[PDB]
Amino acid sequence: WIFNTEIFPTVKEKAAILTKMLAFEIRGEPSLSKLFYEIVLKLFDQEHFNNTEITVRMEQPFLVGTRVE
Repeated sequence: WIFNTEIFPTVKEKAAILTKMLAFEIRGEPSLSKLFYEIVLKLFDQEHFNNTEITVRMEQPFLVGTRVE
């Protein structure tokens, strides 16, 4: 949905729960970042154009997502 289209309701709140997704890593839910990665991978993939999926929220968990198992 956040990579769907341009109707655009719920933009920062989609970024907001994305911050909440990382703390499942200390729970051992491996896909939680891995889907968050593969979405952010697909955020990085196929676009390479815009700072959508707001690049503030796109930059910083990309860091800790590199420092993972």
